[PDB]
Amino acid sequence: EKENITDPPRGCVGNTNIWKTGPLFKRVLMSSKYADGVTGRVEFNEDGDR
Amino acid sequence: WDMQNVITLDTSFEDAKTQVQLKKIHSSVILLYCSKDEAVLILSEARSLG
Ligand SMILES: *[C@@H]1O[C@H](CO)[C@@H](O)[C@H](O)[C@H]1NC(C)=O
Ligand SMILES: *[C@@H]1O[C@H](CO)[C@@H](O)[C@H](O)[C@H]1NC(C)=O
Repeated sequence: EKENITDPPRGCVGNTNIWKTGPLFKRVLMSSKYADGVTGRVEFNEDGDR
Repeated sequence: WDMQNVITLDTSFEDAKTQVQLKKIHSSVILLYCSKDEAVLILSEARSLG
């Protein structure tokens, strides 16, 4: 749903340039709020825990 | 030491609340603790915001 999708390239062959949207996708994982779940309402906290 | 309160960056910049944290800065010496590319981003935003 967000814009300017970047992909982590083949870093194992000649690529040492880092994937710059690491913390961006991490922020996507931080704001991931849910209510459905068999184990229960799973939601990441400020440290990424249940 | 006239220490202004610690500005904390949790994720990549939203430019909504982090811009307010840059507007809270009014001191002289800025002590920055991040990576190199994040320092480039913060200095580019600081030059963009004067
Ligand atoms: C992705 O690239 C576009 C320009 O092509 C620009 O909006 C920005 O630099 C990048 N990310 C966002 C916020 O879309
Ligand atoms: C955990 O407890 C809440 C409140 O009782 C409940 O809504 C949720 O379904 C529970 N998760 C499990 C173990 O199913």
